[PDB]
Amino acid sequence: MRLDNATWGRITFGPVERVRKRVLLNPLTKEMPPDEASNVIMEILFPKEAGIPRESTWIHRELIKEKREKLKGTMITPIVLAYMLERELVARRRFLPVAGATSAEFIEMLHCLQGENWRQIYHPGGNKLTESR
Amino acid sequence: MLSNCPPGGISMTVTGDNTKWNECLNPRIFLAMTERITRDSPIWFRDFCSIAPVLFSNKI
Amino acid sequence: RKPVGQHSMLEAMAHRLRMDARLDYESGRMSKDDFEKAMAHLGEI
Amino acid sequence: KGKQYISDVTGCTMVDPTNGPLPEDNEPSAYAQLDCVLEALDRMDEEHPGLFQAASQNAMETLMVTTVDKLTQGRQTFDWTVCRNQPAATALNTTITSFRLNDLNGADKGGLIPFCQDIIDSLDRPEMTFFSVKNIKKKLPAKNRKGFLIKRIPMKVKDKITKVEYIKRALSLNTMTK
Amino acid sequence: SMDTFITRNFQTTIIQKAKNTMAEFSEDPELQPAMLFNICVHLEVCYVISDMNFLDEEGKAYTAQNLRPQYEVIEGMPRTIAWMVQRSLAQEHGIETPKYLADLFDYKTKRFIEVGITKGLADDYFWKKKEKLGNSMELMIFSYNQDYSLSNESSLDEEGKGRVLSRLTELQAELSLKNLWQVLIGEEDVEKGIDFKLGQTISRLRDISVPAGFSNFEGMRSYIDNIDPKG
RNA sequence: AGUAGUAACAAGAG
RNA sequence: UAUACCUCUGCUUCUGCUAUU
RNA sequence: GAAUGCUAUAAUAG
Repeated sequence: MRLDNATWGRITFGPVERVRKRVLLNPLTKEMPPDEASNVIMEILFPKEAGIPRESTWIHRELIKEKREKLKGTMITPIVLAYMLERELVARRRFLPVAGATSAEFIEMLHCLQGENWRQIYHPGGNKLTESR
Repeated sequence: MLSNCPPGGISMTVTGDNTKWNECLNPRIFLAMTERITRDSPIWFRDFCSIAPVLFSNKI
Repeated sequence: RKPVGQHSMLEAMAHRLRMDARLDYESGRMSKDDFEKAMAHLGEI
Repeated sequence: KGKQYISDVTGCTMVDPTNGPLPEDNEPSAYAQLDCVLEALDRMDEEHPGLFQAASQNAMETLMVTTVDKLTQGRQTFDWTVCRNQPAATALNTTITSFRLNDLNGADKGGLIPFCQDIIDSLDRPEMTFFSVKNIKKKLPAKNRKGFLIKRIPMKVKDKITKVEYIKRALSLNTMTK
Repeated sequence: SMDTFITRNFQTTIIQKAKNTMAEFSEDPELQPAMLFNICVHLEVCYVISDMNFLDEEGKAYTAQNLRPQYEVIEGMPRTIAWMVQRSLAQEHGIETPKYLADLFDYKTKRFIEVGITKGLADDYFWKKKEKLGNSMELMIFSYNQDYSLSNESSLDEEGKGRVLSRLTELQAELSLKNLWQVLIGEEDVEKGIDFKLGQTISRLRDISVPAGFSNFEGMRSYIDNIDPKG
């Protein structure tokens, strides 16, 4: 959807100094530590085998409730549902050569954003965070 | 390391490589390395780390 | 997620199934005739 | 050119180059001097203050948490019970099953430390016993002319090895080509 | 001693269940047996409440072939099994799971029960454990000086209330009889240091894994720690 | 034969 | 011995450690 | 005007 509802500017030829920085690869719905995320995932899919209730359960109470209602009607294997939620809760943060675009929704399109000797203007779709603005 | 070179001097770079690396490096030295590094660790942990080098020093 | 426990695998499996059955009975998922067999079979462990 | 001696554990021909005579040529030398290493380590420790203990701490705290299943992620490992390479996950299993026969249940506790305790303890066992499978013929009824069928069923048999034979296997390294 | 005491009084079922519960927290049953007794009593007191308590198909309590009790024992069962049971019940009936692990659960009342054995006063110890819970579990505290302090809604029958007080001051007398009551009076506290001792074989291997000019490993250890090899 | 190259395959097994 | 002009097999004829994660 | 640090079956590197 972000690619589809996008707008491409102009390509420009000229030197680009790329800097290698640790950036987020994929936009998350809500960012948590692995452990916090894991427990939130447990509450959604496997309530009985959750273990000790952590305070984290209460913090993401609406997320769990929301997700559990959305994934309620399904016949897909729970292990697949687990890793899908993990994909959009656990952060994939890795080193990449960037040049004036750190936002995940930009990073995901990093291959089309620039090279060493050229730069392409690209506007993602949907929404953009006010903090990132 | 480039910029911190003395002015009016020469900075040189030895593109290096160590031959017979695994063949020469001795376990008994690696045992010493653990003993030195685990100086202020409890006695059990000093002994724990010491095993792996010891096993390699008697390897078949 | 990796299950944790130094106890027996059978022990774990027994209790969970015992619970599941008890709740399945009282809830009304499981029948009396089935619950008879449930506790009987679990008794053999 | 180092100290050659016979191991009173395995009976093997051990050679020790360390603290040996310094080389007279540019041919590869293993004759590293302990003092020179320790000095180099000291210099490192000076210029990186309190890193050794900092690392030793974290490493030690890591060990405590580390489970045994950590060993079930390393390609083909040498299995001493069958004297051939096996998958890491099976190599561990075979060792755990064999350890139980010699009254070594450290693996059951879950952590790596008590399992490791069992490994160095297993060297003190006078004889080490382990399962090794043998096949057995058995008549089984069938819609056959003669009315039966022979099938080979495997059964675990307890094999023993001596204190030394086990040690050597523990210290053994399987070789291949890259 | 305490070691041989527990063999006479308690059954081997109660012994091993407590030892496992105590082992989970990584504390030696033999080196700290005062703490073992606490859990043993905690377990035996709990098991007496759910010994003969049953439920019929209509849904009423009675005293006992047949298999469906009125109570559900949680203390004694390994952590993950105990928690599974606690979560399973809460979800089915439709109530919030307590943050701390419960001891018992009544199928008729449909509420969690917290048990606590105390040395001194029973009534004061009720208010100590009212801070954490509040209104999560229906507390049921007991002490050794023949004193009871239950919640307002007490399901425990007067006949069953006696059996607790019997064993409370049956074994208490047995502790004083053999002069072993004074063992639990003292403050037992010691940290369980993770020791890793080397055997005979591996030690010998380490002694022969030494650089030249060293008798044994002890020599190498001290040399590295002590002497300064500058220059 | 050939592939190939410090040692193999050019079928192996019941 | 024989079944066998049959049947089974095609990384298992020893494939390590570590980093990019 | 910063972060959030981890763990694959490929490939490359040592």
